[PDB]
Amino acid sequence: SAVKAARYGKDNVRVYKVHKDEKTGVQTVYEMTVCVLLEGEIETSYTKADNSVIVATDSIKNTIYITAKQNPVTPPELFGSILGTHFIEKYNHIHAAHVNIVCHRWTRMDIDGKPHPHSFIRDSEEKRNVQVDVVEGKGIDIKSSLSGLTVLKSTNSQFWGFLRDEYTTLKETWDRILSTDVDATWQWKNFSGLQEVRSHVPKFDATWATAREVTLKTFAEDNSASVQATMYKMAEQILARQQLIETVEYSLPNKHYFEIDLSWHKGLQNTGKNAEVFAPQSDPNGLIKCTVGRS
Amino acid sequence: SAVKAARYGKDNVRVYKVHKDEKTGVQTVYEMTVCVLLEGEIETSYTKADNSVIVATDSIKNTIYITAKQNPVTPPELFGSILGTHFIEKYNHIHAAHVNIVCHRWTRMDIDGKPHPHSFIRDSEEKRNVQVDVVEGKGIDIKSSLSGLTVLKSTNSQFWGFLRDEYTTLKETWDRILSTDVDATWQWKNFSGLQEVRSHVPKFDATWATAREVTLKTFAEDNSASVQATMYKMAEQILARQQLIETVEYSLPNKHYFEIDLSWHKGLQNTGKNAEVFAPQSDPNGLIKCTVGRS
Amino acid sequence: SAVKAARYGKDNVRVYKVHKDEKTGVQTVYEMTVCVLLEGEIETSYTKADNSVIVATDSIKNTIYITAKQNPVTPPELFGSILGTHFIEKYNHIHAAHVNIVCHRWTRMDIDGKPHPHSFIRDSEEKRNVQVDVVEGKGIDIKSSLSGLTVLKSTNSQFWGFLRDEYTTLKETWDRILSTDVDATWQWKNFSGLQEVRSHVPKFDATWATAREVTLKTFAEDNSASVQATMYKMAEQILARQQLIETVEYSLPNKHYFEIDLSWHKGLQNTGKNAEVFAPQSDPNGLIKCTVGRS
Amino acid sequence: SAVKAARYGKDNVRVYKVHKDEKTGVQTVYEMTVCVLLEGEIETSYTKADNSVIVATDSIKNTIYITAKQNPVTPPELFGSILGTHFIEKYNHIHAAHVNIVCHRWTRMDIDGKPHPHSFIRDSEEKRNVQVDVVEGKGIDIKSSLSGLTVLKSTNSQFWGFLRDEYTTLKETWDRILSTDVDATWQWKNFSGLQEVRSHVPKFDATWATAREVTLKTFAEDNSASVQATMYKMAEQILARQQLIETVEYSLPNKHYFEIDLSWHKGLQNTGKNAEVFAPQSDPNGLIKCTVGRS
Ligand SMILES: O=c1[nH]c(=O)c2nn[nH]c2[nH]1
Ligand SMILES: O=c1[nH]c(=O)c2nn[nH]c2[nH]1
Ligand SMILES: O=c1[nH]c(=O)c2nn[nH]c2[nH]1
Ligand SMILES: O=c1[nH]c(=O)c2nn[nH]c2[nH]1
Ligand code: NA
Ligand code: NA
Ligand code: NA
Ligand code: NA
Repeated sequence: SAVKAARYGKDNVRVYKVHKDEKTGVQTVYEMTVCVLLEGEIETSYTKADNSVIVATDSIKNTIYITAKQNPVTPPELFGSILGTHFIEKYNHIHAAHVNIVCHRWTRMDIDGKPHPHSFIRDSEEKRNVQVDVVEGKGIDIKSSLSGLTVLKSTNSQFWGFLRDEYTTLKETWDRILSTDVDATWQWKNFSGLQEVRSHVPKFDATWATAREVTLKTFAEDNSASVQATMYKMAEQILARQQLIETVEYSLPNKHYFEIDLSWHKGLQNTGKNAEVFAPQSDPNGLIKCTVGRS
Repeated sequence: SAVKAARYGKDNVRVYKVHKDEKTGVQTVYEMTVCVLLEGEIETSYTKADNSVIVATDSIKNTIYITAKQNPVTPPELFGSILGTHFIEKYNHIHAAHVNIVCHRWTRMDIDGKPHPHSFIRDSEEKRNVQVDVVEGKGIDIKSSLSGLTVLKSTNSQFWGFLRDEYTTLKETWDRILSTDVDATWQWKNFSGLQEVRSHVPKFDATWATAREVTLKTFAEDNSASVQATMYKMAEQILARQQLIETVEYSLPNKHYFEIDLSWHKGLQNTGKNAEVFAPQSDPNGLIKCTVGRS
Repeated sequence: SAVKAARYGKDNVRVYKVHKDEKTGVQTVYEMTVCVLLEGEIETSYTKADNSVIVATDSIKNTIYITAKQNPVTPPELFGSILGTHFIEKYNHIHAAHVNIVCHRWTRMDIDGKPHPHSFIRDSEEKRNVQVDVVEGKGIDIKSSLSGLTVLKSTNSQFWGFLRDEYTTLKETWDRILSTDVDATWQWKNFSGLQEVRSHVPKFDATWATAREVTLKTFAEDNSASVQATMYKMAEQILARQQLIETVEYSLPNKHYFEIDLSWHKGLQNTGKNAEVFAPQSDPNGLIKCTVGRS
Repeated sequence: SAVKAARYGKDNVRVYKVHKDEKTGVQTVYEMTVCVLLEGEIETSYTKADNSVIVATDSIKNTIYITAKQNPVTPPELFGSILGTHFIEKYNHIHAAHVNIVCHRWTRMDIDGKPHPHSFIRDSEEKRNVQVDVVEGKGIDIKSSLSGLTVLKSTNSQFWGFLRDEYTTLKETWDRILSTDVDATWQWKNFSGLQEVRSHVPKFDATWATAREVTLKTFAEDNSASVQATMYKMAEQILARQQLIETVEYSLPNKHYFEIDLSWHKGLQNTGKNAEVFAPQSDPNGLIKCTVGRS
């Protein structure tokens, strides 16, 4: 037998950082969960019990805190790139670092219509994520994403004209509820190294904001023919607004809300035009994916 | 042996309702999870296999949907009171209904700075809940609550002057992070029946809003001496603003964020005044509770 | 306003302890999650910011580890009683301790049909729990429980003869699936203090084992007329086998598995006698509770 | 823009099937959660709102139940292969099916030392999974796995001789706790189609059993030099025992249990040789992966 692939590191490293503006007194907080996995010339730790090649996962944890102390942690694309580059430059035998960061929302509180200097609220479990792969000799690959954005529209969704055969019971519809949890990823063109990532720093937050805005607007305004057709519209727009993106991927559950026939009870009318009370279904759910790139 | 207490019913009943304003085209959605448990003269179902006394839990489920179809579902205090009263009036041998409702957030989307007629976002997993106990001959008891409100302040929290003995290692501090998930419950004075609950309908949303506002403002503005002292301030204010409330209960975890000493690494300064990077602790956590009533 | 009730302490304290038999080399592990909440003369911490009355929750955490170091951690009824008694005896102004312990399964591995001296498997998320309330002057109240015991029988469950009215759609049945997660609690007669708890030590594990055995046997062998009737049979037997128990409480979800009509597809027969494939329902679920005591 | 990749289908389809032996009266239950995603000539559903190419996800759900009604559901490798082949043969324009199945444990109860004909217990949340990719013209690729197997050994684990530099604080150790949740996957050689999968049917359960046995024995018996070295030993053995496997992949968290220094309290000795009480750490955790194939 032979080691065909190997990677190891530290997962679920929770990190908080505060920035204090001495002039204004305003404080800003960042909280993330970080995972770093390394690859390189480490096969002998598996095959020969040679621990000399192992940078201990505990040390990886220390390095994350030290790096957060000495560098900005925002945008996460930059922090992840710094963190990954560290490992491949510091250790001769480590040739790739894989850094995943999940950013948690701490949104500044408004009290009496003014932003509070040091108090924050978690408004939703929506996340902003990055995956950064730093590979010696092959630059920096960054996939940015948002996830956990849960939305619902109560009308202006349709689904008709699908294939019908002996396995089909679903009725065509011209008015249904559509609800999903959005997972959207945009993949950046490969960067040559940290200097290049640094040069594009302002684009990271801007492109996240654009992705979020396009998602919300398109969902709200499209008279949707299907989840497939609506998601494609979103992806198309994001690619149009940022030329440094190569592909956009969406993965969307179709979280079903079923009509409830109540006609058995006193002829009560609760279907079609008369539908008011629905039963949200926890499972199963549709799952629709697409990756859109440039012609 | 003897049956000392018994209750049975249906849990985890997910319900969605939409309201459509025909004049304006605006739609408003409500989504809840409902639990209804009944008590009464039902001992024989346990002791003698006498199912004749059982209103089937499946029927309870049907009744929830039917009741939602024929009545407003907001405020939840009113809906719960209608639902519970139904069971004790319909069935001679059922003498108490216990209704728990969890309300899920569907917040109307703003697109291009205007509120959208039919699109919604789940902004946070914060819930508004009610517990309604309808007891034949003893009126309607309602406990209203908010839960899952997660907040953090980065300074203006202290903790010093606590008891110190041979079990104590905690250092006194004049500046720490304070973060919690707020669970706040206000218990209404007993209501004589549905007519009385109906008479106070506007107070339900108003008091929820007040509880939320007082919680957020006090947390943000109190230079906190402890979780105990800050929570008492919140409870005191709520009782002052609504005379129909008898008690207010808060249950607050103290979600710890620990300093990380980095001095072992190149004398790096990250404690006390120099603390910037912290380690959020998943467990253990402090848990502090209090119930405040009137003198 | 006035403090009507208050309690505070440390939740989610994870503890592991190992015992090493030097003679045989056999090691035995225990893992628990502990919560300790105190009550007493502590109102001034809430009302006047008087921290002098506060035994810090961090100190409570230390005390749990120290107590585990110096005492047996099994049975949990004994450990909880020691832990709670500590607080009320050590601190003059603390008058009640509330100790909750969840015990996690670490079951010794059998390798090649022999028990391994130091390797363990988590066989299921079933828990053994205790709630111990130690109140100055009022002795020690102990509620023991098992939870998370998930079972299913594929036949020998019935449900017919329930009330039928205009809210009823459920068909009577003489053969259905029954599946539940068992939560069973037995409440001990009040103990005067630690000496008395110590005197009954062997009864704790024995009664847990009996409760578990009676639950499993009755579930498997009863041709069940309802969840109500079957659970009563369980409770009756436990009370008969241990005279130091005052009440037994069961709380049982009815986790529904629905028939799937497939007759629309090529007349395929999958209902009643021909039912083979079913759809497990995640929600809603029935919830049935009962507390049984002595005549 | 252009569609670069697309797949869609139904996730979280819960399925139960019962088998009844009429001769013996013995019943056997199977419960699974199934996900089916299709690929093929479906781009126009995204780009042109052409639903004619869509086999509705609701129909996919129906097909899963129908297929379960007419075929054995065990071993899951066979069921997944039947299910996937169905889609690529039935629909001209569908060219790949991706089937994921998670199998839930229902273990027959022993009552009074005899196996019960129709009662079952969920002994642990360990799963047996399959991923089956059926691609028109390219046969059937099957990855089988076990997951959620949680184990702990209290001694006979070491970790010393790792790299030490200015980022390192971890002390070398010759005796520590090792605990993990095992995720192990074995990838079968490509199969030409259903006939070939059918021919190897007995190997599927046998190889699952072997993987499980080798995992447990090696974990229990290896005086482990590291997680890396122990996992390699497991993978090597599995490959040796089944020639139709091409690679074995393990992904193992290192779930840390920390010593607790109690010397501050009355000189209490709880570290090194004297360590008895430990603090299980929920996060962070090491994460170690490896893929082993043939020379
Ligand atoms: O088994 C281990 N492998 C590792 O890579 C490691 N790093 N810290 N502790 C460790 N333990
Ligand atoms: O065992 C049962 N008890 C009940 O109360 C019930 N209601 N519907 N189905 C039921 N099954
Ligand atoms: O606000 C706090 N209250 C307490 O009771 C406590 N105990 N430790 N830290 C604490 N912080
Ligand atoms: O938007 C949808 N896309 C689909 O593929 C589908 N299948 N059933 N319902 C559906 N809705
Ligand atoms: Na390198
Ligand atoms: Na009544
Ligand atoms: Na006392
Ligand atoms: Na095909």
